[PDB]
Amino acid sequence: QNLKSTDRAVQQMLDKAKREGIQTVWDRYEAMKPQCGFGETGLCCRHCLQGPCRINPFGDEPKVGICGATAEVIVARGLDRSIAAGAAGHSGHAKHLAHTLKKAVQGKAASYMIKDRTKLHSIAKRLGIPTEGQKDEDIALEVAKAALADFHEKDTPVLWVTTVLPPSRVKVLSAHGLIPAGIDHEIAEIMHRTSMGCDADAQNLLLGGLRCSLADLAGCYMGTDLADILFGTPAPVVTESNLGVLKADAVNVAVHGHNPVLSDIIVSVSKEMENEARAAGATGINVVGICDTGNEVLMRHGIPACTHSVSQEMAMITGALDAMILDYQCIQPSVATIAECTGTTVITTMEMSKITGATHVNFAEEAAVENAKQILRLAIDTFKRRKGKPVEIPNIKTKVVAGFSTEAIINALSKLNANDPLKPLIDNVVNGNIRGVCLFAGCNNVKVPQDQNFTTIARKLLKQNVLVVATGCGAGALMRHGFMDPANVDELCGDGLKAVLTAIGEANGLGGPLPPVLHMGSCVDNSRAVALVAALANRLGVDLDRLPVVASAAEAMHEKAVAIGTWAVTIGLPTHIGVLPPITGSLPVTQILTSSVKDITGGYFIVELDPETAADKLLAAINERRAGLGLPW
Amino acid sequence: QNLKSTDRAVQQMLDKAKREGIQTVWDRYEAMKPQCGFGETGLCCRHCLQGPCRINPFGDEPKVGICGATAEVIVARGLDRSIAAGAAGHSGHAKHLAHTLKKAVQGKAASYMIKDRTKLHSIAKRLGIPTEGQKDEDIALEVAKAALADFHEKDTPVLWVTTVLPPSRVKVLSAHGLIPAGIDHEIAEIMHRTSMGCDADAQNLLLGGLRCSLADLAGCYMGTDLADILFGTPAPVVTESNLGVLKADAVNVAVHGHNPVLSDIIVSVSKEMENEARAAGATGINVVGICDTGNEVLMRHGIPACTHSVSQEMAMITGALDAMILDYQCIQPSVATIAECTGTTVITTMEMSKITGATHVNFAEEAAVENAKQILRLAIDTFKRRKGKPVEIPNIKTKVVAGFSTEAIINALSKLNANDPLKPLIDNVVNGNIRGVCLFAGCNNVKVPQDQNFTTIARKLLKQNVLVVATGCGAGALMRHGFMDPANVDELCGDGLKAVLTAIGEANGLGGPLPPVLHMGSCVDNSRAVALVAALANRLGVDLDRLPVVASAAEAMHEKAVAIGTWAVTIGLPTHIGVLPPITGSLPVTQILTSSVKDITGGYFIVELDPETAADKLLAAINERRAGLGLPW
Ligand code: SF4
Ligand code: SF4
Ligand code: SF4
Ligand code: SF4
Ligand code: FES
Ligand code: FES
Repeated sequence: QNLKSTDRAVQQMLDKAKREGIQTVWDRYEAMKPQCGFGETGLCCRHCLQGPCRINPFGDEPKVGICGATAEVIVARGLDRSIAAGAAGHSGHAKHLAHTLKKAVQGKAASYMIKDRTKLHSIAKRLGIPTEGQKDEDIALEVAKAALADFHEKDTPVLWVTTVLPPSRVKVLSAHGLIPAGIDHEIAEIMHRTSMGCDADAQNLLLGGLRCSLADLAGCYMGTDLADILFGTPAPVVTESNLGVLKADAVNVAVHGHNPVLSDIIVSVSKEMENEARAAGATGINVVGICDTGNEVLMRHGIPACTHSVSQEMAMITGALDAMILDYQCIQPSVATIAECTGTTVITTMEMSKITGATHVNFAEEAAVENAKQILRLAIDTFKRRKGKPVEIPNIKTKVVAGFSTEAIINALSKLNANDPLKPLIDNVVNGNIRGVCLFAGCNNVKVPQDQNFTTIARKLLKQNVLVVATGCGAGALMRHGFMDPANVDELCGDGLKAVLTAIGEANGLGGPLPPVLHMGSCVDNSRAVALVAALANRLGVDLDRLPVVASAAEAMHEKAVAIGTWAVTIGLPTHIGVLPPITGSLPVTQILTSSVKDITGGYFIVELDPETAADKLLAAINERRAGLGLPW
Repeated sequence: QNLKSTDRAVQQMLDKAKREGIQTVWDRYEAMKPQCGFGETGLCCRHCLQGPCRINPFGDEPKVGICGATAEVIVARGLDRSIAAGAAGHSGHAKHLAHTLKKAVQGKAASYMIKDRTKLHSIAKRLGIPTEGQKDEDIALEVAKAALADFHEKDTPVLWVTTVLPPSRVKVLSAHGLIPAGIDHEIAEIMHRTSMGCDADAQNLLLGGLRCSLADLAGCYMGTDLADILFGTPAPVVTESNLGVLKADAVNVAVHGHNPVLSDIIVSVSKEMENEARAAGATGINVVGICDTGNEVLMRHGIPACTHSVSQEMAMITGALDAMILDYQCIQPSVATIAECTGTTVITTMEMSKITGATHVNFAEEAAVENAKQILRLAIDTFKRRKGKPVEIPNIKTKVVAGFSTEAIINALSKLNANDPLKPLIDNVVNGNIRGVCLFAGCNNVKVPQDQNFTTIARKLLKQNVLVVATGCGAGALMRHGFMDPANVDELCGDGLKAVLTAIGEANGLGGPLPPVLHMGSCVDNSRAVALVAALANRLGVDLDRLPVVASAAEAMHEKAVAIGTWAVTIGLPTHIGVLPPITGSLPVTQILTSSVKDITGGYFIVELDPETAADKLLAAINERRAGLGLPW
């Protein structure tokens, strides 16, 4: 089982699933091997009904698509569509929060409100919305309207790109025609240009892809901004992770998916219904997180994280998961089938994200609290049905310190320098105590033993004094293996990094260091890392492609992860991906994405499936940036 | 060669290509066989990097996607993305015309103007834009702004859906949640809901697809509306089609793609540069059409149609094609390679549609006439380079009567009844002289001997007194085989249909009948057929699903054709498709699309690859509608 997952709680549940004859994601993977090499290399096209077309990576015919589409066109078009689909997911998330804020401040959804006025005003100021002498609800209405306006063409470009990056970077991107005109506009234009008989030049196609990836960045940043207004900007928090946070005697309710509009209300209402759960025989309601909705409520409320990503079915296999409340994205639809075996009540809530065999509850912002109670009562009913059923919850959990929004990091740093809080970080980059910064992002992937790349790479970087930040299931992987427990600083961190984490931690009244890895939140909260990196660039007077900052999507899976990787490259970062994207069938496209794009944006992809090799390559990328600044390394 | 194309001019050029060693679309098809059956059935998914996933149509594992996606989810998600891509192509076309009109009336593009004020005012009235006492340029500005507004969410739904269908049909669609909220909004929501871990219920997925297909309908109707304002509403016209319209002694310039913003200016400017072409040794400039841009200038200017779709390379093989001026969509990228062999100058003009090895000319509305001259001079230069080269132009062409916009058809009918012009058509439906109406639409497809399904099906329907209208490459197929020549009415038409075409033709001062098939224009001009059918419904007091009207995408290829077929079903029409769409891997999805959707929208797909069988099925569908109205059949 350790070839499937390095998580020991997951290994225990894989044995239980095998005993009980419950098919898992890993079983369905094994049943799929060997996978189609045309698809794995990207040399397959189904963009019209003359297909499917494929191209042999090597050898004889077929060499070209039926319409004349070359390998480099086919690969570029497929990649572009994956970027657009990722952008659409982050677009939809942000759009649904923008409508939630608009409803809140127009008096249409009283369960929602402006919880962070400070953030609201700073966003309004960044966008040029006047605040002085205005009511909050009117400022927020203007912010929500500006968010919705970024989805379409208007007299300005996408402001959640142009107002969040340094002017020098916007200038570079503008010179190459890469600034998005509208978020959904770019998604549609990708789908158009990649349809049959349209764009057929790899470089032109890929520039469109870079531009659409910035539409994805805008959706991420908009999503974080609006979620923080509505639900609070995260601050440091301490909780736990892994399956051991389930409690046999409680109603265990997992929030799963991505959008907190739903999950954040569940958290509040669950506290109300504690007595009603005790009436049913439970100790209370135990809300736990799966995937990124779980990260959202972990970051804001300290809700413990149950599991992530590839191992999500394992929470159910314990027998103790009474409900799984879903919104959208990264939900294995197998959960609806597995629930028949495990007793779990799987509940969908979004009109455009239903699963055959799952109970659907039509959530509406206008009735959020009512819907939450309907949902939690189904969960209580399910708990009662397992009175006296044995469960097997692995007694495995880790301590997780998290909540490191960029505002939190700046505040923590300000304890070392009150009016120049970035300077202490830059000082230690310059003197070598911090070699650089690495953002771990993205998913787990059944092709990679779960968490293996994240932890292998992270260990090597931390020993080399790299400051490591993480989001999404990269944060999930690191938290479930102790990387967010400050007790592990001595073991994991080089001396210089330990010194820095210790100084900051002690200066914030903690008696101990910051954790080895800083949890910056969900996948949309990769935007928080952008905010931090752009602020560092501005403080140093350079563009992002001169900073010793890298990213690693070490076990990427979702189209969203491809979009995030592509905009990391586009804003100037060396960007590792630890799974093969479907590009290796075209050497010209691979060359553009791993080399020549350097001369456009300064970033570049690092495709490397061996994690020890990937870490050496990330260190070389960091150290090249150090040398470019004239620093020792 | 007659197994590849039933067009004798195409057969002649296939022999020339074979002699000269020039690879064609049919050669690349043969090199691709046998094609992947997982893709052909729709049982392949590449929506995340855990894939590719495939499902055996029958037999043993794999039975399910790695994430748990069933066959019916995989098939529905792939179909939805094809609909969204089609919508994006028609979206982009309409959007680029909306920007062209806005620029024209804001004084920014003087080569463009309001050519049809009548149409402008009728559109403004349909949309509720006030006209009385307003300047045309201000009315048009409001129309252009309303067009752009339909791409995003606002306080109204998509008006180019809700104002173009009868209220009863809008009510049916609204009750099922199928009215689009915004064109690019729906495209993005499709890409979101079909991404990994989101929508996983076939019925829910397919309802999203129906809704996105209405976004496509809106793009089509908007495109026709704006093109008519800018370039004139078509009226009856007589010209010719097939390769014989090329002239060895002229500068032969093909306009190819879809958007007339470009091609319509080429047509005007080409007339200016006649003397400049004679200076170079030519008789003049001979503009000819390929694909739908060719239909646009055929319908409005009588520009002869050279070829269509699958056979586009053959125009080049003659050796006489001096230039091919491209915008976007349905352009085989092979043309850029073939030009090295044939001497043709292939010119791209749109930023998002480039082809490696083709000359790019950055067309801008603001400089349209300048760009046109730059482009036509490259063509003249190319003509000079083939002084004394032998060419082989097949001496094959047909006479084409076309220009049957819905306004034209109504006007023609008004010669038989001035204040009730639809009544004479309905009278002859009722008395049986017209059995019903069939719209042929869509592409050719290399899998089907070119034109074979269109002509086989059309012959059977015409003998059964069906009124046949056609658009796109369905019109192209029928025109190249004589179906738009009134000389062929006696041979092709049943007695009742002949009587009706003759009465209308003679009453319009023609001495002869209308042609056997009425050419209603380009693929976006399928919207014209909707206008006609909706007017018939309104005049009869019934919804479209009670009318004896059917559609046939008899040789479908492009994602746009899938979108058109799906919205034909959604507005209530029995809709034949003569190529296999990638649905047969899921019986539940096939059952929904060919049967149970009847109970939602009243329309349904008819999947039938045998054209004689398809014609019998279309006749049965028509006759069922007749019986439902209590008519004999
Ligand atoms: S777009 Fe070209 S390569 Fe793709 S399926 Fe169609 S013919 Fe084949
Ligand atoms: S990291 Fe990937 S699997 Fe995890 S929640 Fe984000 S997109 Fe989904
Ligand atoms: S979305 Fe599911 S079925 Fe599709 S490639 Fe990913 S794991 Fe396979
Ligand atoms: S009918 Fe098809 S091939 Fe022809 S121009 Fe329209 S979408 Fe293209
Ligand atoms: S041939 Fe396998 S992914 Fe298309
Ligand atoms: S396995 Fe051939 S289309 Fe994917």
